[PDB]
Amino acid sequence: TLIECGASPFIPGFALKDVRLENGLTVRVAIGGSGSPLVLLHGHPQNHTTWRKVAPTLAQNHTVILPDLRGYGDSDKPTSDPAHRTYSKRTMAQDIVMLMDALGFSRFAFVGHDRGGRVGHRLALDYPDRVTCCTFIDIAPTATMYALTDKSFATRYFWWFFLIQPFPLPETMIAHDPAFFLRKHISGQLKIEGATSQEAFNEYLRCYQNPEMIHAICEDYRAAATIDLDDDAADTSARIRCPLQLLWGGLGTVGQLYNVVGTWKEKALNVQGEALPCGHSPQEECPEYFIQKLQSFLHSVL
Amino acid sequence: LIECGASPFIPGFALKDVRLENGLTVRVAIGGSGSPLVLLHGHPQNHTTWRKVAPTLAQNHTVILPDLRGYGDSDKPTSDPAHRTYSKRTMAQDIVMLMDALGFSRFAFVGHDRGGRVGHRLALDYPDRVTCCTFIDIAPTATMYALTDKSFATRYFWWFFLIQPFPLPETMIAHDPAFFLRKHISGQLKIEGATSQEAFNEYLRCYQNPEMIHAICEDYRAAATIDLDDDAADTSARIRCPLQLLWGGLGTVGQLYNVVGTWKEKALNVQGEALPCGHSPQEECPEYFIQKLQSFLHSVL
Ligand SMILES: [Ca+2]
Ligand SMILES: [Ca+2]
Ligand SMILES: [Ca+2]
Ligand SMILES: [Cl-]
Repeated sequence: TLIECGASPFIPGFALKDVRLENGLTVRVAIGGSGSPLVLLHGHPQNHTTWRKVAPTLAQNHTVILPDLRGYGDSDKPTSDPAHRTYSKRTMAQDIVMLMDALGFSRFAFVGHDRGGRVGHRLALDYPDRVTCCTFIDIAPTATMYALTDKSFATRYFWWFFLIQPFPLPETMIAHDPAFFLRKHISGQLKIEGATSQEAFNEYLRCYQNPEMIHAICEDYRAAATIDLDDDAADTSARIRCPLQLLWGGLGTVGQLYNVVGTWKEKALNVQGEALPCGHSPQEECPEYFIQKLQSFLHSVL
Repeated sequence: LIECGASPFIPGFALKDVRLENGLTVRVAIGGSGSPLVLLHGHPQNHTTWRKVAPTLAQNHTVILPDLRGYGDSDKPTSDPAHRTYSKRTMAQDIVMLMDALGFSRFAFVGHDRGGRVGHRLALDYPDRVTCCTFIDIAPTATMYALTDKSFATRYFWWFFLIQPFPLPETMIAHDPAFFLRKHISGQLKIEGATSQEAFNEYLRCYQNPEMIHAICEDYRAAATIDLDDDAADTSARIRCPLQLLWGGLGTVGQLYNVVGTWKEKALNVQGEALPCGHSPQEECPEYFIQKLQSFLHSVL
């Protein structure tokens, strides 16, 4: 089913909808434009408004679909399970093809940022015929990150060891001052004169202040250290079939620590990538440069 | 020395503030008679962690229980940007200075947690002053950071949280000091109830001071930075005095390393065993801790 929730107050030309999937979950989505389907999927601690600066341009040549991850934004936030399956990337990925089935699309182009990229990686493996191409933003594979855990990794990515502690520790810490934690996750990501306005920060905060999101976020991270790694090892011999593009911040953390394109070679057939003049979020920090790079890739995929 | 009255938790012991040569003042509990035996606590306790074993040990020794700088009721001086102020070299200097001021020469040493990391540096910087060492539930700092892997960073996540740049961890702990103390103590102990509510209350009295929370962080930052430099600068050196390792079979350090093995690479004369407890045998299984320490001190002294 589709319920219409008015126009997007943040992204001109896009309509907000609540879509009920066959797995009984309801997701919040913003849709705009016309043409071949393009899904842009946000990460943590954002929601789909992270695409507000690029989405309208992209909508000129595509039907742009901006979902809120389960547990995030305004999508449902189901209570979880002890193995964290409910927030595994496999379940998240399944949410994405079921949404597409519900909007009537068959094959689609996919772009994913932060958590959204991890969902995408699993999406491209579980449903290789559905995805025409992939663009993963500012991430190296989940299994690779944890496998290379060293003093330096654990220091620079300390949340990857804090957000995974057993319930309710991280949930309790964050709840002490949600805005403070959000600032760390956002001002650490940018650090280049105001890529996130007070209005956009308030919108992300509005969502982040819901303890149900706080918990989903921790379950997502817990899954990434457990069930997601089980799933990723079970089919480690498999490779992403569609063309893959990596876009990452030359001044972000992952770009300063690893050869980004190099981390995706064993995981995919045809790969390519480049560093952008920003930190963690090129769609917010250097939108115009981001669009150009995404357009070239999308239009090159036959 | 300035008398502060009888200890309210350790029968027969007196509390004192002692002013060292480096201008610092440390709180110390002293009881007993005989040769000096230093027992140095770690994080997030104070010298009261030794309340269960100290009076028994006081029968044959003059037992000295300092609060590390930055902890308990000792001074908590302003730190420096390199973290040298809370480095294990400096902390060790406080100890030898404390002994000079109490008039003692050579002494026996025991260190738990941060206290044992201090003793490591102590035996290396002042080999003549130490008759013997016992380190409790610790593998050397350099070995721990070097073997950093997923389960380690997960099990000992605070080694990556307390070292985040100022003022992040401090701000987070300040939101609810008692909550974060409780999680530490719960994660340390395996023998449930080894830290009574009264004992916990005494640790909380000190931990809720923001000056203590900052110093704790500085201490961990030292261990991730300047401490490792010192350890590399004399990597060929080895502890000469007899070394004993007592750790908890049921805890993290016990399950991740060959404890005795990690120390053989740092010392000439090494022994030790796992006790049926978590991180703090002096509180979780006092009788077996006393028995084990006494045989070592007797076989050596
Ligand atoms: Ca593989
Ligand atoms: Ca005390
Ligand atoms: Ca416990
Ligand atoms: Cl991520």
